[PDB]
Amino acid sequence: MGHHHHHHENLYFQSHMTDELLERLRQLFEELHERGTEIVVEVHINGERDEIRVRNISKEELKKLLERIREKIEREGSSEVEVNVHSGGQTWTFNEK
Repeated sequence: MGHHHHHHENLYFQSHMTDELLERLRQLFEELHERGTEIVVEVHINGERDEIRVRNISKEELKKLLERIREKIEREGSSEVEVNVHSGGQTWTFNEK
């Protein structure tokens, strides 16, 4: 009968235009990737929030986290923005001053 194992496709590029503060977020994602724990990427803008629980992921997975954050700052573009990274209880809030 058989079964084809998980396929791997290559995202050749990243969002390098907005990706400035986003790469700064990937520094923390790739840093925490050493343990690869429950990394919860939480994005509060105005009155909408977006919570992403990623537990034991790859470097190609976590690039999507900031690549989702770009979409939030595109649609809103508001000063009321909070990116909030959790990892085993440890919290960091990046706000546009």
